[PDB]
Amino acid sequence: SDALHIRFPDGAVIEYEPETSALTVSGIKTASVTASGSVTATVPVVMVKASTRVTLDTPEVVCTNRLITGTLEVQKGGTMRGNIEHTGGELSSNGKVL
Amino acid sequence: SDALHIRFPDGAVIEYEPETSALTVSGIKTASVTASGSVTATVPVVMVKASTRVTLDTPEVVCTNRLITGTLEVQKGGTMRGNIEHTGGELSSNGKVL
Amino acid sequence: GSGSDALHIRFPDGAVIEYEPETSALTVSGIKTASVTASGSVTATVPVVMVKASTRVTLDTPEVVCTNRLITGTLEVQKGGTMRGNIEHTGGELSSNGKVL
Ligand SMILES: CCCCCCCCCCCCCCCCCCCC(=O)O[C@H](COC(=O)CCCCCCCCCCCCCC)COP(=O)(O)OCCN
Repeated sequence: SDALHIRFPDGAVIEYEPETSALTVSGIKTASVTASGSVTATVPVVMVKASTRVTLDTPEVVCTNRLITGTLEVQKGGTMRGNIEHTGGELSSNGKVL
Repeated sequence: SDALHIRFPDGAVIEYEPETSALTVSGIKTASVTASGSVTATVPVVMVKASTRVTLDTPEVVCTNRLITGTLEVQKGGTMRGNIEHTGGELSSNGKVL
Repeated sequence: GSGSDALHIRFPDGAVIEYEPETSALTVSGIKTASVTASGSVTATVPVVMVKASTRVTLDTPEVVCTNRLITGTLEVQKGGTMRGNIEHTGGELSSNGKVL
């Protein structure tokens, strides 16, 4: 083919717009992608806007460079290498400030 | 169009069901999206079930609120701001339990 | 048989949306933006997920949950947190409010 605009009876749309080179899927309830090898996205900016939660259910999540978070909870321990600088509050272990 | 059930000769299927508003992609080995600008997903729940690994290969991963993990490995240092509460084990640095 | 359908769309901007049954590869290329908007959930189930983003990946959500291990190059925690279990620091200095501990 050379065009893609599908509008479904529930109001969902799957479309590709060449004028702005924009692929859109909208108005759906669920999507599920099952693959036996890999799923890859290669693009400068990825935005995941999830009003409930993003779950990465995997043995390993790897962030290759920087990871920034508002708050952190580590449930079962870990390791830190390099310089770790804490500021702007109290660092405590088993109820004892350091 | 207004319907979608594509059944490929390798057993893969791409389909949309408007009564449940469900988009399904199944039976594939790999998927990839390559874009020059951005990829966005807007949905309350994002679920990634990756039996080997999820890699976020990027200068920066930003979690805008809370991040929860089982275990943590920081390879090249970092900064922590605010109150940091350690409990339920030993916090050690360069071999010494604080 | 398993099916006889095909998917190969080449658009005037050079984008391609196709499925290649020879390698079972679904490919979208040559686009500028993609967006998926859903009211319930999106699931991907696959051994390997690779997100190769030369600027940034933002997870704009109340909570990101990594069910097992999280590995990062550097870490920046902006507004506090909790760490449970054994935490081992090596290979540098852990400093709090200016004091090397
Ligand atoms: C935490 C972040 C990391 C994990 C989550 C993000 C992962 C990012 C990478 C995802 C890669 C999977 C998606 C591959 C491309 C799918 C879309 C191309 C296929 C396509 O448009 O086919 C049309 C039907 O719609 C379709 O086939 C629509 C299928 C859409 C599948 C994707 C559903 C959402 C899954 C989550 C990933 C989405 C990321 C954003 C793209 C064909 O139409 P036709 O044959 O009738 O045309 C003929 C004329 N009419």
